[PDB]
Amino acid sequence: MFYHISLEHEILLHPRYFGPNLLNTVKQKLFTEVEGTCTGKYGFVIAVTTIDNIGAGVIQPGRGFVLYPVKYKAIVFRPFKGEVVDAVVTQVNKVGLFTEIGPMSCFISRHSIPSEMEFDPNSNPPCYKTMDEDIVIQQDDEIRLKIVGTRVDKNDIFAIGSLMDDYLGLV
Amino acid sequence: QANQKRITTPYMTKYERARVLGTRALQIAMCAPVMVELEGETDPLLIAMKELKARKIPIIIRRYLPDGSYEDWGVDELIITD
Amino acid sequence: AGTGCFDLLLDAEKCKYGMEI
Amino acid sequence: EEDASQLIFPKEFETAETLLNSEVHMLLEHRKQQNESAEDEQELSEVFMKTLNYTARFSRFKNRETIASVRSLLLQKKLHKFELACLANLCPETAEESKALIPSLEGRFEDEELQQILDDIQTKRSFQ
Repeated sequence: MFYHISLEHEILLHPRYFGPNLLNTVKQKLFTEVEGTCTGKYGFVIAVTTIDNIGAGVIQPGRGFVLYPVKYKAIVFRPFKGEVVDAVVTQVNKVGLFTEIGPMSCFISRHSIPSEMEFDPNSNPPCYKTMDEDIVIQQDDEIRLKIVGTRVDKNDIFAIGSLMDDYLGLV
Repeated sequence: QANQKRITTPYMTKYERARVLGTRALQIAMCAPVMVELEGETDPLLIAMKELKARKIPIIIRRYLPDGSYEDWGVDELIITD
Repeated sequence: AGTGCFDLLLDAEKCKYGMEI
Repeated sequence: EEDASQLIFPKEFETAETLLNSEVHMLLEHRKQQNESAEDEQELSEVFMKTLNYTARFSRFKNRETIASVRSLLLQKKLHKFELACLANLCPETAEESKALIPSLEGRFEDEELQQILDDIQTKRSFQ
């Protein structure tokens, strides 16, 4: 679930970057560092829309690095518990359902999956199908799911979905 | 505080001079661009000294008043004793 | 104390006059 | 500790203005126009590409003026910003679906009012 908020970040600049394009170097460092990272509080950082303010660069005593606090507006992807966001399943296997919500990778175990869906490897793509074959989920197919929880592992977030609720799944 | 109504010594203190010189020398030793034209100067301390004499060190001295306020003085805005 | 009672800031405008960058 | 049912969110996100997938697609198109020119810039991360294609295939509005019109008509009605964005991107066809999938809509507008609002947004929505 994407969001647009204001974040805070601190950049340490080497003295080699002093001179012309100093503020440009600060902006480039901010883009390189902040974009692509994910934090538990704010979720994945999609991109930065605008950089609000670069604070006064405080020269740290010793080690000569200048510290520039940066205020900026960035797009942040943040799944929440119980939220239904349309997703795309990337992989399907017996262990569970592997789905993707933009930058968010979601795993859906079969325990929460309704029993109408069964695993049939005999299909050309290894996927899940029902006996009536009305409901078929394969690669890159868009399906809806609700996030039951969120967990972060090694600065990377991983969520778990579920298909318990009605009017959810294939559209 | 703003540039106007600064109530502090217009003179750079010896402590400010020492710390500015050391910081600028460290910056020069870490490949910072030199604001002044150096004539065969390889010692970062001496280059920082000649920048101080040239009013070229790109450092703002933030003077904290005991009530929590501060005044930002550029090195060029201060008059050096030497 | 002295050399510790104040704080140093980098002036970005004044950096826009540097040589070997 | 939060859910869209009770409309409870941490106070750190109050003035945050939510958008639609079409809106973020448009802003990323602006960013693409910015970085396509002004060369000598490193390529963006794979996370950006993943988000861009995800919001491009899920885009609900392919016309900029249609995006402006849908923003205006969604703002002219009183709804929660996150709720408004979720309803717009989910784009249900009937009021019953909107109330069932989003529990925050119980009692906001009448069933006829909700149905006609959804019909208006669908008519303004560009089908493909």
